Amino acid sequence: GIYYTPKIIVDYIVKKTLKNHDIIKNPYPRILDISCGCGNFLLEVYDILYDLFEENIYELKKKYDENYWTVDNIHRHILNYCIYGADIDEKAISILKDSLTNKKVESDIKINLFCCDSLKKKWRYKFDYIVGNPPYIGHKKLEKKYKKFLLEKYSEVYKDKADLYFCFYKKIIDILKQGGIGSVITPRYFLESLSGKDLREYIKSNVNVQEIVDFLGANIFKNIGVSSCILTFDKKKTKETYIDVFKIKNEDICINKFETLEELLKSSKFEHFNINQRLLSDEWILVNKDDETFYNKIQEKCKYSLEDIAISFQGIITGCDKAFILSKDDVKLNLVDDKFLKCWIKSKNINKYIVDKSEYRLIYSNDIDNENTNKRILDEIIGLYKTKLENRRECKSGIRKWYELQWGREKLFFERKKIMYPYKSNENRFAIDYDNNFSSADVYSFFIKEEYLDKFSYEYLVGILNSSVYDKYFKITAKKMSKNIYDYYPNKVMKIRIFRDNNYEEIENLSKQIISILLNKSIDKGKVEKLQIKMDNLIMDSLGI
DNA sequence: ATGGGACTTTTTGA
DNA sequence: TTCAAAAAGTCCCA
Ligand SMILES: OC[C@H]1O[C@@H](n2cnc3c(NCCCCc4ccccc4)ncnc32)[C@H](O)[C@@H]1O
Ligand SMILES: [K+]
Ligand SMILES: [K+]
Repeated sequence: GIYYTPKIIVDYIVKKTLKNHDIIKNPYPRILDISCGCGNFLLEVYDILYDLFEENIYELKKKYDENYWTVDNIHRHILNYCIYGADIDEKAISILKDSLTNKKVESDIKINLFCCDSLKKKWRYKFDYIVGNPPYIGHKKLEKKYKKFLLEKYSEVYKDKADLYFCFYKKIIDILKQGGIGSVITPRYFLESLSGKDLREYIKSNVNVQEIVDFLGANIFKNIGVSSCILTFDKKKTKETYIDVFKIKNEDICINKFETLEELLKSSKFEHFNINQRLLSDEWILVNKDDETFYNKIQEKCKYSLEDIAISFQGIITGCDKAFILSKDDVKLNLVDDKFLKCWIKSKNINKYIVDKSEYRLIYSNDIDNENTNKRILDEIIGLYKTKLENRRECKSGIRKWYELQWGREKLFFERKKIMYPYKSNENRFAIDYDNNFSSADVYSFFIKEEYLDKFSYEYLVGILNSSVYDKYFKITAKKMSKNIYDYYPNKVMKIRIFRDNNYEEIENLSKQIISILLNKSIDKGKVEKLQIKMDNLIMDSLGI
Protein backbone atom coordinates (compact mmCIF):
# COMPACT_ATOMS: atom_id res chain seq x y z
CA GLY A 1 0.00 0.00 0.00
CA ILE A 2 2.26 2.77 1.32
CA TYR A 3 6.03 2.86 0.72
CA TYR A 4 8.47 4.82 2.88
CA THR A 5 10.97 6.98 0.98
CA PRO A 6 14.28 7.30 2.88
CA LYS A 7 14.56 10.61 4.70
CA ILE A 8 17.82 11.62 3.03
CA ILE A 9 16.25 11.35 -0.44
CA VAL A 10 13.15 13.26 0.67
CA ASP A 11 15.37 16.07 1.96
CA TYR A 12 17.32 16.09 -1.29
CA ILE A 13 14.16 16.36 -3.42
CA VAL A 14 12.54 19.11 -1.34
CA LYS A 15 15.79 21.12 -1.26
CA LYS A 16 16.17 20.54 -5.01
CA THR A 17 12.87 22.30 -5.62
CA LEU A 18 13.02 24.99 -2.90
CA LYS A 19 16.63 25.93 -2.05
CA ASN A 20 16.64 28.87 -4.51
CA HIS A 21 13.03 30.05 -4.24
CA ASP A 22 12.69 33.84 -3.98
CA ILE A 23 10.04 34.07 -1.26
CA ILE A 24 10.09 37.88 -1.27
CA LYS A 25 9.22 37.97 -4.98
CA ASN A 26 6.58 35.23 -4.56
CA PRO A 27 5.39 34.55 -1.00
CA TYR A 28 2.63 32.28 -2.42
CA PRO A 29 4.34 29.18 -3.85
CA ARG A 30 2.14 26.16 -4.56
CA ILE A 31 3.89 22.92 -3.59
CA LEU A 32 2.02 19.71 -4.38
CA ASP A 33 2.53 16.03 -3.62
CA ILE A 34 0.25 14.03 -5.89
CA SER A 35 0.73 10.72 -4.01
CA CYS A 36 1.62 12.19 -0.63
CA GLY A 37 0.73 9.13 1.46
CA CYS A 38 1.29 9.93 5.13
CA GLY A 39 3.09 13.14 4.16
CA ASN A 40 6.69 11.94 3.89
CA PHE A 41 7.46 14.89 1.60
CA LEU A 42 4.87 17.47 2.67
CA LEU A 43 5.93 17.68 6.33
CA GLU A 44 9.51 18.37 5.24
CA VAL A 45 8.13 20.93 2.79
CA TYR A 46 6.36 22.58 5.72
CA ASP A 47 9.60 22.75 7.71
CA ILE A 48 11.57 24.23 4.80
CA LEU A 49 8.82 26.77 4.12
CA TYR A 50 8.59 27.78 7.78
CA ASP A 51 12.32 28.49 7.87
CA LEU A 52 12.03 30.41 4.58
CA PHE A 53 9.21 32.64 5.83
CA GLU A 54 10.61 33.23 9.30
CA GLU A 55 14.01 34.24 7.92
CA ASN A 56 12.46 37.02 5.77
CA ILE A 57 9.40 37.90 7.89
CA TYR A 58 10.47 41.53 8.31
CA GLU A 59 11.25 42.03 4.62
CA LEU A 60 7.82 40.59 3.81
CA LYS A 61 6.18 42.79 6.45
CA LYS A 62 7.75 45.91 4.94
CA LYS A 63 7.06 45.00 1.29
CA TYR A 64 3.46 43.77 1.76
CA ASP A 65 0.58 44.05 4.24
CA GLU A 66 2.46 44.66 7.48
CA ASN A 67 -0.43 43.31 9.56
CA TYR A 68 -0.64 40.03 7.60
CA TRP A 69 3.07 39.11 7.70
CA THR A 70 3.85 38.12 11.29
CA VAL A 71 5.69 35.06 12.57
CA ASP A 72 2.60 33.92 14.48
CA ASN A 73 0.73 33.97 11.14
CA ILE A 74 3.22 31.82 9.20
CA HIS A 75 1.65 28.44 10.04
CA ARG A 76 -1.84 29.45 8.89
CA HIS A 77 -0.44 31.02 5.72
CA ILE A 78 1.53 27.89 4.80
CA LEU A 79 -1.54 25.71 5.14
CA ASN A 80 -3.93 28.10 3.39
CA TYR A 81 -1.89 28.83 0.27
CA CYS A 82 1.26 26.72 -0.04
CA ILE A 83 0.95 23.00 0.79
CA TYR A 84 -1.23 20.77 -1.42
CA GLY A 85 -1.53 17.00 -1.23
CA ALA A 86 -3.49 14.23 -2.91
CA ASP A 87 -3.81 10.53 -2.15
CA ILE A 88 -6.37 7.81 -2.88
CA ASP A 89 -6.10 6.40 0.68
CA GLU A 90 -8.31 8.32 3.11
CA LYS A 91 -6.57 6.99 6.23
CA ALA A 92 -3.27 8.43 5.00
CA ILE A 93 -4.93 11.78 4.31
CA SER A 94 -6.49 11.81 7.79
CA ILE A 95 -3.10 11.10 9.38
CA LEU A 96 -1.42 13.81 7.29
CA LYS A 97 -4.13 16.34 8.17
CA ASP A 98 -3.53 15.64 11.85
CA SER A 99 0.24 16.01 11.40
CA LEU A 100 0.01 19.34 9.57
CA THR A 101 -2.50 20.58 12.17
CA ASN A 102 -0.13 19.57 14.99
CA LYS A 103 2.76 21.49 13.42
CA LYS A 104 1.52 24.48 15.49
CA VAL A 105 -0.15 23.16 18.69
CA GLU A 106 -8.93 29.39 17.43
CA SER A 107 -10.63 29.68 14.02
CA ASP A 108 -10.29 26.68 11.73
CA ILE A 109 -7.79 26.38 8.87
CA LYS A 110 -8.54 24.84 5.48
CA ILE A 111 -5.88 22.28 4.51
CA ASN A 112 -5.58 21.56 0.77
CA LEU A 113 -5.68 17.78 1.04
CA PHE A 114 -7.65 15.77 -1.52
CA CYS A 115 -8.66 12.13 -1.12
CA CYS A 116 -9.03 11.14 -4.76
CA ASP A 117 -7.51 9.34 -7.72
CA SER A 118 -4.98 11.94 -8.90
CA LEU A 119 -5.28 10.65 -12.47
CA LYS A 120 -9.02 11.44 -12.54
CA LYS A 121 -9.21 14.67 -10.53
CA LYS A 122 -10.12 17.85 -12.39
CA TRP A 123 -7.08 19.90 -11.37
CA ARG A 124 -8.28 23.50 -11.33
CA TYR A 125 -4.89 25.26 -11.31
CA LYS A 126 -1.21 24.57 -11.92
CA PHE A 127 1.58 24.40 -9.35
CA ASP A 128 4.95 26.04 -8.74
CA TYR A 129 6.62 22.92 -7.32
CA ILE A 130 5.74 19.21 -7.46
CA VAL A 131 7.52 16.55 -5.39
CA GLY A 132 6.87 12.99 -4.29
CA ASN A 133 7.04 9.28 -5.02
CA PRO A 134 4.29 7.95 -7.32
CA PRO A 135 2.85 4.42 -7.22
CA TYR A 136 4.53 1.85 -9.46
CA ILE A 137 2.11 -0.74 -10.87
CA GLY A 138 2.96 -2.92 -13.86
CA HIS A 139 0.70 -4.42 -16.49
CA LYS A 140 0.03 -7.58 -14.44
CA LYS A 141 -0.96 -6.01 -11.11
CA LEU A 142 -3.20 -3.34 -12.67
CA GLU A 143 -6.89 -4.15 -13.13
CA LYS A 144 -8.11 -4.39 -16.72
CA LYS A 145 -11.01 -1.96 -16.17
CA TYR A 146 -8.56 0.70 -14.98
CA LYS A 147 -6.13 -0.09 -17.80
CA LYS A 148 -8.84 0.59 -20.39
CA PHE A 149 -9.24 4.05 -18.84
CA LEU A 150 -5.48 4.61 -18.93
CA LEU A 151 -5.19 3.48 -22.56
CA GLU A 152 -7.99 5.89 -23.51
CA LYS A 153 -7.07 9.00 -21.51
CA TYR A 154 -3.28 8.63 -21.10
CA SER A 155 -2.45 7.25 -24.56
CA GLU A 156 0.47 9.67 -24.98
CA VAL A 157 2.60 7.81 -22.42
CA TYR A 158 0.65 4.61 -21.72
CA LYS A 159 0.43 1.80 -24.28
CA ASP A 160 1.00 -1.95 -24.18
CA LYS A 161 3.19 -3.06 -21.26
CA ALA A 162 3.64 0.43 -19.79
CA ASP A 163 3.49 1.20 -16.07
CA LEU A 164 1.16 3.30 -13.93
CA TYR A 165 3.86 5.81 -12.99
CA PHE A 166 4.21 6.83 -16.65
CA CYS A 167 0.81 8.46 -16.23
CA PHE A 168 1.93 10.23 -13.06
CA TYR A 169 4.87 11.68 -14.99
CA LYS A 170 2.33 12.85 -17.57
CA LYS A 171 0.01 14.39 -14.97
CA ILE A 172 2.82 16.10 -13.03
CA ILE A 173 4.20 17.66 -16.20
CA ASP A 174 0.75 18.79 -17.31
CA ILE A 175 -0.15 20.54 -14.03
CA LEU A 176 3.25 22.24 -13.56
CA LYS A 177 3.24 26.03 -13.84
CA GLN A 178 5.44 27.81 -16.36
CA GLY A 179 8.80 28.23 -14.66
CA GLY A 180 7.92 25.54 -12.13
CA ILE A 181 10.17 22.73 -10.92
CA GLY A 182 9.25 19.07 -10.40
CA SER A 183 11.37 16.43 -8.67
CA VAL A 184 10.31 12.80 -8.20
CA ILE A 185 11.76 9.39 -7.40
CA THR A 186 10.51 6.66 -9.74
CA PRO A 187 11.76 3.33 -11.12
CA ARG A 188 14.72 3.75 -13.43
CA TYR A 189 13.44 1.32 -16.08
CA PHE A 190 11.68 3.91 -18.26
CA LEU A 191 15.09 5.42 -19.09
CA GLU A 192 15.93 2.39 -21.27
CA SER A 193 12.82 0.22 -21.62
CA LEU A 194 10.89 -0.23 -24.85
CA SER A 195 7.68 0.62 -23.00
CA GLY A 196 9.06 3.98 -21.90
CA LYS A 197 9.80 5.27 -25.41
CA ASP A 198 6.72 7.50 -25.61
CA LEU A 199 7.12 8.67 -22.00
CA ARG A 200 10.72 9.65 -22.76
CA GLU A 201 9.52 11.53 -25.84
CA TYR A 202 6.94 13.38 -23.72
CA ILE A 203 9.43 14.39 -21.02
CA LYS A 204 12.05 15.45 -23.57
CA SER A 205 9.60 17.57 -25.56
CA ASN A 206 7.70 19.21 -22.68
CA VAL A 207 10.16 19.96 -19.84
CA ASN A 208 13.83 20.77 -19.36
CA VAL A 209 15.42 17.84 -17.54
CA GLN A 210 17.72 19.37 -14.94
CA GLU A 211 19.15 16.28 -13.30
CA ILE A 212 18.97 12.48 -13.41
CA VAL A 213 20.23 10.46 -10.44
CA ASP A 214 20.60 6.81 -11.46
CA PHE A 215 21.03 4.44 -8.51
CA LEU A 216 21.29 1.48 -10.95
CA GLY A 217 20.73 -1.75 -8.97
CA ALA A 218 21.24 -0.23 -5.54
CA ASN A 219 18.56 -1.13 -2.99
CA ILE A 220 17.04 2.22 -2.02
CA PHE A 221 13.82 0.84 -0.51
CA LYS A 222 14.36 -1.83 2.13
CA ASN A 223 12.85 -5.23 1.22
CA ILE A 224 11.53 -3.88 -2.11
CA GLY A 225 12.67 -5.38 -5.40
CA VAL A 226 12.89 -2.18 -7.46
CA SER A 227 15.68 0.00 -8.85
CA SER A 228 15.25 3.74 -8.43
CA CYS A 229 16.14 7.05 -10.05
CA ILE A 230 15.50 10.69 -9.16
CA LEU A 231 14.35 13.08 -11.89
CA THR A 232 14.45 16.87 -11.62
CA PHE A 233 12.85 18.88 -14.43
CA ASP A 234 11.60 22.44 -14.90
CA LYS A 235 9.53 24.55 -17.27
CA LYS A 236 11.90 27.53 -17.21
CA LYS A 237 12.80 29.72 -20.19
CA THR A 238 16.32 28.34 -20.63
CA LYS A 239 18.49 28.32 -23.74
CA GLU A 240 20.92 25.48 -22.93
CA THR A 241 19.09 22.20 -22.11
CA TYR A 242 22.00 20.30 -20.55
CA ILE A 243 21.31 17.52 -18.04
CA ASP A 244 23.45 16.69 -15.01
CA VAL A 245 23.66 12.89 -14.74
CA PHE A 246 24.87 11.28 -11.52
CA LYS A 247 25.46 7.55 -12.02
CA ILE A 248 26.30 5.35 -9.05
CA LYS A 249 29.54 3.39 -9.38
CA ASN A 250 29.07 0.92 -6.50
CA GLU A 251 25.69 -0.76 -6.04
CA ASP A 252 26.71 -2.30 -2.68
CA ILE A 253 26.61 0.97 -0.73
CA CYS A 254 24.16 1.79 2.03
CA ILE A 255 22.35 5.07 1.54
CA ASN A 256 23.17 6.49 5.01
CA LYS A 257 26.90 6.98 4.33
CA PHE A 258 26.63 10.76 4.77
CA GLU A 259 24.22 13.17 6.42
CA THR A 260 23.06 14.52 3.04
CA LEU A 261 22.69 12.96 -0.40
CA GLU A 262 24.65 15.88 -1.90
CA GLU A 263 27.79 14.61 -0.16
CA LEU A 264 27.20 11.16 -1.66
CA LEU A 265 26.75 12.55 -5.17
CA LYS A 266 29.83 14.78 -4.96
CA SER A 267 31.92 11.85 -3.66
CA SER A 268 33.79 9.04 -5.40
CA LYS A 269 30.76 6.76 -5.01
CA PHE A 270 29.05 8.56 -7.93
CA GLU A 271 30.26 9.78 -11.30
CA HIS A 272 28.94 12.95 -12.92
CA PHE A 273 28.60 13.82 -16.59
CA ASN A 274 26.56 16.14 -18.80
CA ILE A 275 24.14 15.08 -21.54
CA ASN A 276 22.73 17.44 -24.17
CA GLN A 277 18.94 17.04 -24.07
CA ARG A 278 18.69 18.20 -27.70
CA LEU A 279 20.96 15.29 -28.74
CA LEU A 280 18.68 12.64 -27.23
CA SER A 281 17.15 10.33 -29.81
CA ASP A 282 14.16 8.15 -28.95
CA GLU A 283 16.73 6.26 -26.86
CA TRP A 284 18.56 8.08 -24.07
CA ILE A 285 22.22 7.04 -24.06
CA LEU A 286 23.43 8.45 -20.74
CA VAL A 287 27.15 7.64 -20.66
CA ASN A 288 30.37 9.53 -20.06
CA LYS A 289 32.54 10.80 -22.91
CA ASP A 290 34.82 7.74 -22.91
CA ASP A 291 31.85 5.36 -23.08
CA GLU A 292 30.16 7.50 -25.73
CA THR A 293 33.32 7.37 -27.86
CA PHE A 294 33.45 3.59 -27.36
CA TYR A 295 29.80 3.12 -28.34
CA ASN A 296 29.93 5.41 -31.38
CA LYS A 297 33.13 3.74 -32.61
CA ILE A 298 31.50 0.31 -32.45
CA GLN A 299 28.26 1.52 -34.05
CA GLU A 300 30.14 3.17 -36.93
CA LYS A 301 32.45 0.23 -37.64
CA CYS A 302 29.77 -2.50 -37.66
CA LYS A 303 27.71 -2.82 -40.85
CA TYR A 304 25.25 -5.50 -39.67
CA SER A 305 22.93 -6.01 -36.73
CA LEU A 306 21.77 -9.35 -35.34
CA GLU A 307 18.23 -8.53 -36.49
CA ASP A 308 19.58 -8.27 -40.05
CA ILE A 309 21.20 -11.73 -40.02
CA ALA A 310 19.13 -13.68 -37.48
CA ILE A 311 15.63 -14.88 -36.67
CA SER A 312 14.80 -14.40 -32.98
CA PHE A 313 12.14 -16.01 -30.82
CA GLN A 314 10.97 -16.29 -27.22
CA GLY A 315 10.77 -19.70 -25.61
CA ILE A 316 7.84 -21.94 -24.78
CA ILE A 317 5.16 -20.49 -22.52
CA THR A 318 3.29 -23.45 -21.05
CA GLY A 319 0.98 -21.39 -18.85
CA CYS A 320 1.50 -23.86 -16.00
CA ASP A 321 5.05 -25.23 -15.84
CA LYS A 322 4.43 -27.77 -13.07
CA ALA A 323 1.85 -29.52 -15.27
CA PHE A 324 4.24 -30.04 -18.21
CA ILE A 325 7.82 -30.04 -16.86
CA LEU A 326 9.16 -33.20 -15.23
CA SER A 327 12.61 -34.26 -14.11
CA LYS A 328 14.11 -36.66 -16.65
CA ASP A 329 14.35 -39.27 -13.86
CA ASP A 330 10.68 -38.93 -12.86
CA VAL A 331 8.92 -42.30 -13.09
CA LYS A 332 5.84 -40.63 -14.60
CA LEU A 333 7.79 -40.21 -17.85
CA ASN A 334 7.41 -43.96 -18.38
CA LEU A 335 3.78 -43.16 -19.28
CA VAL A 336 4.81 -40.60 -21.93
CA ASP A 337 5.94 -41.79 -25.35
CA ASP A 338 9.33 -40.33 -26.22
CA LYS A 339 7.90 -38.61 -29.31
CA PHE A 340 6.09 -36.26 -26.91
CA LEU A 341 9.18 -35.47 -24.81
CA LYS A 342 11.55 -32.56 -25.41
CA CYS A 343 14.70 -31.50 -23.58
CA TRP A 344 14.12 -28.55 -21.25
CA ILE A 345 16.65 -26.07 -19.85
CA LYS A 346 16.53 -23.06 -17.55
CA SER A 347 18.48 -19.82 -17.75
CA LYS A 348 21.08 -21.11 -15.27
CA ASN A 349 21.88 -23.96 -17.68
CA ILE A 350 23.24 -21.39 -20.16
CA ASN A 351 26.96 -20.64 -19.89
CA LYS A 352 29.27 -18.90 -22.31
CA TYR A 353 29.56 -20.92 -25.56
CA ILE A 354 27.68 -24.07 -24.42
CA VAL A 355 24.61 -25.26 -22.51
CA ASP A 356 24.63 -27.56 -19.50
CA LYS A 357 23.20 -31.02 -20.04
CA SER A 358 19.44 -30.74 -19.61
CA GLU A 359 17.81 -32.23 -16.53
CA TYR A 360 14.14 -31.50 -17.32
CA ARG A 361 11.69 -32.76 -19.93
CA LEU A 362 8.74 -30.95 -21.48
CA ILE A 363 5.63 -32.91 -22.45
CA TYR A 364 4.82 -31.26 -25.79
CA SER A 365 1.12 -31.87 -25.20
CA ASN A 366 -0.02 -30.16 -28.43
CA ASP A 367 0.80 -33.39 -30.30
CA ILE A 368 -1.66 -35.36 -28.14
CA ASP A 369 -4.40 -36.01 -30.70
CA ASN A 370 -7.32 -36.71 -28.37
CA GLU A 371 -8.20 -37.51 -24.76
CA ASN A 372 -9.01 -41.22 -25.25
CA THR A 373 -5.84 -42.58 -26.89
CA ASN A 374 -3.48 -41.08 -24.26
CA LYS A 375 -5.97 -40.93 -21.39
CA ARG A 376 -3.35 -42.01 -18.84
CA ILE A 377 -1.08 -39.00 -19.44
CA LEU A 378 -3.98 -36.58 -19.00
CA ASP A 379 -5.40 -38.41 -15.97
CA GLU A 380 -2.16 -38.86 -14.03
CA ILE A 381 0.22 -36.06 -15.09
CA ILE A 382 -1.35 -33.01 -16.71
CA GLY A 383 -4.84 -33.34 -15.21
CA LEU A 384 -3.36 -32.88 -11.74
CA TYR A 385 -3.48 -29.15 -12.57
CA LYS A 386 -6.67 -29.10 -14.67
CA THR A 387 -8.32 -26.42 -12.52
CA LYS A 388 -5.32 -24.14 -12.96
CA LEU A 389 -4.92 -25.01 -16.65
CA GLU A 390 -8.59 -24.23 -17.32
CA ASN A 391 -8.09 -20.72 -15.91
CA ARG A 392 -5.62 -19.68 -18.63
CA ARG A 393 -6.95 -16.99 -20.97
CA GLU A 394 -6.87 -19.11 -24.13
CA CYS A 395 -8.62 -22.01 -22.36
CA LYS A 396 -11.42 -19.76 -21.07
CA SER A 397 -12.14 -18.59 -24.62
CA GLY A 398 -11.79 -22.09 -26.09
CA ILE A 399 -8.80 -21.36 -28.34
CA ARG A 400 -6.71 -23.85 -26.36
CA LYS A 401 -7.73 -27.23 -25.01
CA TRP A 402 -7.27 -27.56 -21.26
CA TYR A 403 -4.28 -29.92 -21.65
CA GLU A 404 -2.49 -27.94 -24.38
CA LEU A 405 0.45 -25.60 -24.01
CA GLN A 406 -0.64 -21.97 -23.91
CA TRP A 407 2.06 -20.81 -26.37
CA GLY A 408 3.76 -23.91 -27.78
CA ARG A 409 5.44 -21.95 -30.59
CA GLU A 410 6.74 -23.92 -33.59
CA LYS A 411 8.76 -27.06 -32.84
CA LEU A 412 10.94 -26.71 -35.95
CA PHE A 413 12.31 -23.43 -34.58
CA PHE A 414 13.79 -25.23 -31.56
CA GLU A 415 14.86 -28.55 -33.14
CA ARG A 416 17.82 -27.05 -34.98
CA LYS A 417 21.23 -25.56 -34.40
CA LYS A 418 20.69 -22.21 -32.69
CA ILE A 419 22.11 -19.76 -30.16
CA MET A 420 20.49 -19.38 -26.75
CA TYR A 421 20.94 -16.80 -24.00
CA PRO A 422 19.34 -16.13 -20.61
CA TYR A 423 16.71 -13.41 -20.43
CA LYS A 424 18.31 -11.86 -17.32
CA SER A 425 22.01 -12.11 -16.53
CA ASN A 426 25.02 -10.40 -15.00
CA GLU A 427 27.05 -10.81 -18.20
CA ASN A 428 26.85 -11.87 -21.83
CA ARG A 429 26.18 -15.61 -22.03
CA PHE A 430 25.50 -16.70 -25.61
CA ALA A 431 25.71 -20.45 -26.15
CA ILE A 432 25.50 -22.74 -29.16
CA ASP A 433 22.79 -25.34 -28.57
CA TYR A 434 23.58 -28.63 -30.29
CA ASP A 435 20.97 -30.75 -28.50
CA ASN A 436 17.61 -29.34 -29.70
CA ASN A 437 16.93 -27.82 -26.29
CA PHE A 438 13.53 -26.34 -25.53
CA SER A 439 13.14 -23.69 -22.85
CA SER A 440 10.67 -21.29 -21.27
CA ALA A 441 10.64 -17.50 -21.69
CA ASP A 442 13.65 -17.16 -19.35
CA VAL A 443 15.84 -18.21 -22.31
CA TYR A 444 15.74 -16.56 -25.74
CA SER A 445 16.91 -18.15 -28.98
CA PHE A 446 17.94 -17.12 -32.46
CA PHE A 447 19.28 -18.76 -35.59
CA ILE A 448 21.08 -17.34 -38.61
CA LYS A 449 19.21 -16.71 -41.84
CA GLU A 450 20.27 -18.99 -44.68
CA GLU A 451 21.40 -16.02 -46.81
CA TYR A 452 23.91 -14.97 -44.11
CA LEU A 453 25.38 -18.40 -43.30
CA ASP A 454 28.42 -17.93 -45.54
CA LYS A 455 29.18 -14.57 -43.87
CA PHE A 456 28.57 -15.51 -40.23
CA SER A 457 28.95 -18.82 -38.39
CA TYR A 458 27.58 -19.67 -34.97
CA GLU A 459 31.10 -20.18 -33.62
CA TYR A 460 32.19 -16.68 -34.69
CA LEU A 461 29.00 -15.13 -33.31
CA VAL A 462 29.38 -16.66 -29.86
CA GLY A 463 33.04 -15.68 -30.07
CA ILE A 464 32.45 -11.96 -30.45
CA LEU A 465 29.24 -11.85 -28.38
CA ASN A 466 30.87 -13.40 -25.31
CA SER A 467 33.90 -11.10 -25.51
CA SER A 468 34.55 -8.43 -22.90
CA VAL A 469 34.19 -5.77 -25.60
CA TYR A 470 30.66 -6.84 -26.41
CA ASP A 471 29.77 -7.32 -22.75
CA LYS A 472 30.57 -3.65 -22.08
CA TYR A 473 29.09 -2.54 -25.41
CA PHE A 474 25.75 -4.23 -24.74
CA LYS A 475 25.64 -3.02 -21.15
CA ILE A 476 26.02 0.60 -22.33
CA THR A 477 22.39 0.68 -23.54
CA ALA A 478 20.97 -2.36 -21.73
CA LYS A 479 18.11 -2.25 -19.23
CA LYS A 480 19.47 -2.42 -15.67
CA MET A 481 17.00 -4.49 -13.64
CA SER A 482 18.50 -5.17 -10.20
CA LYS A 483 21.94 -5.59 -8.66
CA ASN A 484 24.08 -7.57 -11.13
CA ILE A 485 21.12 -8.24 -13.46
CA TYR A 486 20.55 -6.83 -16.94
CA ASP A 487 17.64 -7.72 -19.18
CA TYR A 488 18.75 -9.72 -22.21
CA TYR A 489 15.65 -9.41 -24.39
CA PRO A 490 15.40 -9.37 -28.20
CA ASN A 491 14.18 -5.75 -28.21
CA LYS A 492 17.76 -4.80 -27.35
CA VAL A 493 19.80 -7.96 -28.04
CA MET A 494 18.78 -7.91 -31.70
CA LYS A 495 20.01 -4.30 -31.94
CA ILE A 496 23.58 -5.47 -31.26
CA ARG A 497 25.76 -4.65 -34.26
CA ILE A 498 28.38 -7.08 -35.57
CA PHE A 499 31.33 -6.80 -37.94
CA ARG A 500 33.27 -8.97 -40.37
CA ASP A 501 36.90 -8.26 -41.29
CA ASN A 502 40.38 -9.79 -41.55
CA ASN A 503 40.29 -11.14 -37.97
CA TYR A 504 37.24 -13.32 -38.70
CA GLU A 505 39.17 -16.56 -39.22
CA GLU A 506 41.34 -16.31 -36.10
CA ILE A 507 38.39 -15.22 -33.94
CA GLU A 508 36.34 -18.17 -35.22
CA ASN A 509 39.24 -20.57 -34.62
CA LEU A 510 39.72 -19.30 -31.06
CA SER A 511 36.00 -19.76 -30.43
CA LYS A 512 36.19 -23.32 -31.77
CA GLN A 513 39.12 -24.07 -29.45
CA ILE A 514 37.17 -22.65 -26.49
CA ILE A 515 34.13 -24.78 -27.36
CA SER A 516 36.28 -27.90 -27.75
CA ILE A 517 37.88 -27.38 -24.35
CA LEU A 518 34.52 -26.65 -22.71
CA LEU A 519 32.96 -29.85 -24.05
CA ASN A 520 35.87 -32.10 -23.01
CA LYS A 521 35.36 -34.12 -19.82
CA SER A 522 38.93 -33.58 -18.54
CA ILE A 523 38.34 -29.85 -18.72
CA ASP A 524 41.00 -27.22 -17.98
CA LYS A 525 39.25 -23.83 -18.04
CA GLY A 526 42.41 -21.73 -17.57
CA LYS A 527 43.44 -22.06 -21.19
CA VAL A 528 39.88 -20.96 -22.02
CA GLU A 529 40.54 -17.76 -20.10
CA LYS A 530 43.80 -17.22 -22.00
CA LEU A 531 42.08 -17.83 -25.35
CA GLN A 532 39.36 -15.35 -24.39
CA ILE A 533 41.98 -12.68 -23.63
CA LYS A 534 43.57 -13.26 -27.05
CA MET A 535 40.17 -13.02 -28.75
CA ASP A 536 39.41 -9.79 -26.88
CA ASN A 537 42.68 -8.38 -28.23
CA LEU A 538 41.71 -9.38 -31.77
CA ILE A 539 38.27 -7.78 -31.40
CA MET A 540 39.64 -4.54 -29.92
CA ASP A 541 42.12 -4.35 -32.79
CA SER A 542 39.28 -4.90 -35.28
CA LEU A 543 37.06 -2.20 -33.78
CA GLY A 544 39.90 0.31 -33.31
CA ILE A 545 39.81 0.64 -29.52
C1' DA B 1 14.51 -11.28 12.20
C1' DT B 2 16.90 -8.72 7.92
C1' DG B 3 19.71 -8.07 4.27
C1' DG B 4 21.88 -10.26 0.65
C1' DG B 5 22.40 -13.81 -2.99
C1' DA B 6 20.52 -17.28 -6.61
C1' DC B 7 17.39 -17.41 -9.88
C1' DT B 8 13.37 -16.59 -12.71
C1' DT B 9 6.32 -17.58 -14.45
C1' DT B 10 2.62 -16.64 -17.01
C1' DT B 11 -0.16 -12.84 -17.51
C1' DT B 12 -1.00 -9.69 -20.92
C1' DG B 13 -1.60 -6.05 -24.87
C1' DA B 14 -1.08 -6.07 -29.46
C1' DT C 1 -3.74 -16.73 -34.85
C1' DT C 2 0.20 -16.00 -32.04
C1' DC C 3 4.00 -12.83 -31.21
C1' DA C 4 7.16 -10.84 -27.01
C1' DA C 5 7.44 -7.48 -22.64
C1' DA C 6 7.02 -7.01 -18.01
C1' DA C 7 10.89 -6.60 -11.84
C1' DA C 8 7.28 -1.49 -5.65
C1' DG C 9 10.48 -9.18 -8.77
C1' DT C 10 10.23 -13.97 -5.60
C1' DC C 11 12.22 -17.09 -2.39
C1' DC C 12 15.69 -18.72 0.35
C1' DC C 13 19.50 -18.67 4.34
C1' DA C 14 22.68 -17.34 7.81
O1 LIG D 1 2.90 5.13 -3.96
C1 LIG D 1 1.93 4.69 -3.03
C2 LIG D 1 1.07 5.84 -2.55
O2 LIG D 1 0.37 6.41 -3.68
C3 LIG D 1 -1.03 6.41 -3.42
N1 LIG D 1 -1.73 6.19 -4.68
C4 LIG D 1 -1.73 5.04 -5.43
N2 LIG D 1 -2.41 5.14 -6.55
C5 LIG D 1 -2.90 6.44 -6.53
C6 LIG D 1 -3.70 7.19 -7.43
N3 LIG D 1 -4.13 6.72 -8.62
C7 LIG D 1 -3.85 5.41 -9.16
C8 LIG D 1 -5.00 4.44 -8.94
C9 LIG D 1 -4.70 3.04 -9.45
C10 LIG D 1 -5.75 1.99 -9.07
C11 LIG D 1 -5.79 1.65 -7.60
C12 LIG D 1 -4.65 1.78 -6.81
C13 LIG D 1 -4.69 1.46 -5.46
C14 LIG D 1 -5.87 1.03 -4.88
C15 LIG D 1 -7.00 0.90 -5.65
C16 LIG D 1 -6.97 1.21 -7.00
N4 LIG D 1 -4.01 8.45 -7.10
C17 LIG D 1 -3.55 8.94 -5.94
N5 LIG D 1 -2.79 8.35 -5.02
C18 LIG D 1 -2.49 7.09 -5.38
C19 LIG D 1 -1.27 5.34 -2.37
O3 LIG D 1 -2.44 5.64 -1.63
C20 LIG D 1 0.00 5.46 -1.52
O4 LIG D 1 -0.10 6.45 -0.50
K1 LIG E 1 4.20 47.38 4.72
K1 LIG F 1 17.40 -2.99 -6.52
